[PDB]
Amino acid sequence: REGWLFGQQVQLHYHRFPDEQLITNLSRWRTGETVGDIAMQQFRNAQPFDIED
Amino acid sequence: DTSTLSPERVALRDELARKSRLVASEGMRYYNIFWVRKPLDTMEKEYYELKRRGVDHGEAIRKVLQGFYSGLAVKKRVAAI
Amino acid sequence: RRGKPRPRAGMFPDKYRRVPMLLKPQQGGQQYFNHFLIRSTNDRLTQQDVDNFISPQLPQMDWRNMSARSSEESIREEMRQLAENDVMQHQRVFNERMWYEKEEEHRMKARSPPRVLGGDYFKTRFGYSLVKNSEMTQGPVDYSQLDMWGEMPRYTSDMVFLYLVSRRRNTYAVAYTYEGKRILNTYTAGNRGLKGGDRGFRSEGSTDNGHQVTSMYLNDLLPKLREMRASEGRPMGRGEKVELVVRVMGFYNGRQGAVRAVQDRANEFHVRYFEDITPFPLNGPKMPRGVFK
Amino acid sequence: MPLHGNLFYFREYPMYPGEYVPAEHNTLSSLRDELRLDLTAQSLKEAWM
Amino acid sequence: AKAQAIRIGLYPRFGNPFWFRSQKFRPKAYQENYDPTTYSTKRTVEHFAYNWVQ
Amino acid sequence: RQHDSGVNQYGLKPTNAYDYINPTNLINFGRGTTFDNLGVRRAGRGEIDSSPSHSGSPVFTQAKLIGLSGEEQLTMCQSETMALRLCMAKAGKETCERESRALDSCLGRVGHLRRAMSEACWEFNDWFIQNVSDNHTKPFQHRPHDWRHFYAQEKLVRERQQNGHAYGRRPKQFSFGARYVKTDGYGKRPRLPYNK
Amino acid sequence: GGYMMYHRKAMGTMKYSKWKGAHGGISHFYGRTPMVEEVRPNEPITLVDRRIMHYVHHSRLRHFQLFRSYQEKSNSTECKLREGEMLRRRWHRRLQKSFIAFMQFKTMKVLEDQARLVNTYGQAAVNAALGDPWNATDNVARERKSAAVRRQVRALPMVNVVPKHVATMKQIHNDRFNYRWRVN
Ligand SMILES: [Mg+2]
Ligand SMILES: [Mg+2]
Ligand SMILES: [Mg+2]
Repeated sequence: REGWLFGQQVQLHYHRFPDEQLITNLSRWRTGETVGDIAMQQFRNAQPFDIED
Repeated sequence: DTSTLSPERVALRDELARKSRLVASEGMRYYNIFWVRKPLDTMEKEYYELKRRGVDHGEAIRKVLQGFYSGLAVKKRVAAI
Repeated sequence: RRGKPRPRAGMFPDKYRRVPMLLKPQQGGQQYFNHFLIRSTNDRLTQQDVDNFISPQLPQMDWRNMSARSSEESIREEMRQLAENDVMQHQRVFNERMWYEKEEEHRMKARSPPRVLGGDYFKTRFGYSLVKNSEMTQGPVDYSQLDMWGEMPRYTSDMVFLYLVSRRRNTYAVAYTYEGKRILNTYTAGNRGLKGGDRGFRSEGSTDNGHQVTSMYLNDLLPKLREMRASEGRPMGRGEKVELVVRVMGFYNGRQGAVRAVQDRANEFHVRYFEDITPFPLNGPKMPRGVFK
Repeated sequence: MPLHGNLFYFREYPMYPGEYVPAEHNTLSSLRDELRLDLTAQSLKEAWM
Repeated sequence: AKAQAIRIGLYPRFGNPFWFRSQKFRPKAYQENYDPTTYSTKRTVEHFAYNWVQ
Repeated sequence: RQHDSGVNQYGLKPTNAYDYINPTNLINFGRGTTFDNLGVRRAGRGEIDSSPSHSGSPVFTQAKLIGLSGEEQLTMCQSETMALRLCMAKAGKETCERESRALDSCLGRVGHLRRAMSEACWEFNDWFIQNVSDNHTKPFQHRPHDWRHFYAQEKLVRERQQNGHAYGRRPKQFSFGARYVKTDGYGKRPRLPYNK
Repeated sequence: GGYMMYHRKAMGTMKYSKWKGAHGGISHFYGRTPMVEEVRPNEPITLVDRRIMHYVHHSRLRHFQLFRSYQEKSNSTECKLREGEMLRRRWHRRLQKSFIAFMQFKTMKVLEDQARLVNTYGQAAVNAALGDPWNATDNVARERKSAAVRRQVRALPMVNVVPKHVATMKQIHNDRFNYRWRVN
């Protein structure tokens, strides 16, 4: 089993699910550390480029 | 995994969201809050609404966006008052 | 050790391995610390004196400026302002480059109803939809972007053509008048000594033999040039340069050095065009058979 | 008595798909900019600087 | 084309006489911009470096 | 249990009939081998047989990628050193430590930059080993005979054009001057092989 | 005997031998000239050359020329070589894409980090650290800073390296740029 591009065994991503940033940062989130937080907004759902011809 | 979104829909709500980031962010800033209605959807709904009353593409878009912005205007006026 | 190479230095245990860290280097002068601390504090106070935020601000005294913002002029404004900045920024942080270009354009620009055509009108114009997408410039078009001979050499009845040919095991140089009359003979890496019964073939066609040969040829090339020009009545007395076209056969090593030996003659020889002629074999007669095939 | 810029200058890296500058957040803001009227982590931290 | 052009004398048997003029039409890709699709491994690591140093 | 399913008490666990007959294969490969190093047929790192593989040919160029230690290698500061060299060559009356400071500032940063890149690249070696490499399990793609089937497909084509006849046959090479040295009646250009 | 121009014995120097063609001005090489560089005023020809040579070398033209112009190889060995070359290329590309697909992730983690820095120090502060002119005041400070950026951005000319040609004994490859053994 191979990906077409470079022959990877997985489909590439950074993030997948809606909660993972929250669930990972949870005690921060209850704390309220995350209120104005721009790192959990900007890149939360960010995925790789399409590197393809 | 297959997008339930047909490419036309993609073009539409993506374009809506590139014209304003507030509309995109609204329901989901951090994690997705999925039991609340979201502006992106509401606006798509009244977009199709406009279209079937014969309003064209561009005008319908700027009109819906104006709707959201004037609502937001009300809100933040109250905030200041 | 015995008939074998000595190890590299780092292959040995540390030379100072038995001397404790506090010792290398010694930190001495602990006596002066306190002195220089008091000193710097006293200094600071002096620097405070040279020059010489808890002004209580009551929120009720501000109310007029608050009522200023509840008027829908100002909120019409904030709405306009915020709808401008909602447009999906691609910036993400202050970037030096983009700032530079931006303000560069501010220096460049500080130095600096008819009926709308419907979709049907453009439905009847086939041409227009091919104008919109076309590469081809519409307007008077620059002629120098057409003509064949635009970027190409431009010679003069007086020019000398210097041929530098780098070969595998050899390198050589010559010069020619524009009318193709040979000036001096061809100085070669095997003509000048420099070659046989020596250090080896591996270094025979090397960089510095190409250099030796060219720097030796130019040296001799000057006087005979002044002669050939003395014959026709061109004195070329002083403050003169020889206009030179350097043509190079190559991809071998002797090329590099060769041209360098020309570059240092820049006070005498003026190089107008550097153009190489190196033969490319599309297909042709058999080359000599090598070892494997 | 006897006795900064990067290694490159580039434009901004492209924006990954799914990535955006958060809403109502001024990317280009300086310290010679005017103080925003409210109290946010951002506004307070610029103030405090 | 090149074949005909050559035998009619309208193109040289070697070399590109329009090499410079033609540079407009080529996508010259500045080392300062980043295109996500490249087989250039140098450019990638370059921008990595740039942002990390930033 | 306490360890892997594909490795028992005495070594790799021998599933196919090749391992019951040739049970050296169970415990041996290369010089780098340990007893926990079976079932991972790749050994440690910086180590003999640590190299990850990509379509079967192992990856020995990693440094060459991030542009540390390559002939093509990534260069941090050029404008600096060329500026300073320029100054040094111009004249000896005025001396410039004004440039040398800019330059060694530059290098001072360059160090941590490099440690960063090296670090990230080791992370790449790991990621690659997990999600890409087949651990030398799949047939080489990188030599032309490994693609023989492909080439065959085109030989077949050139044959069916020839009425399904001459396989692997090619036009006879002629002469440098072939066309222009031959009189009328003789073939002046090389034909299809069936057309001999 | 008559040799081609890229032939070993081509331009000979001996008592019998004589060079063929009109050799100056408008010449034997007239339309056969592969490259033409007008030398910019006050420019050493060593930059000119090293640019030309780097060009040919990186596009593997000097490779090709050296290769075919020394010895003969049958169309089969030539095929074997060009296809082997091209397939190793294919392989290494498929490697580069993997590397790059990882590095864009690395860069993402970096940018992400920079965001976290932003919400620790506030955006404007981060901006200040990045060379922002908030002390700019009047235009003259901006002009000093931009004169700095001007003097940085303007590019010094590249000296870029060309690997030397290794001459081995019976010359199995005259493409030899390194001492590694090759498969002919
Ligand atoms: Mg044989
Ligand atoms: Mg081994
Ligand atoms: Mg004979």
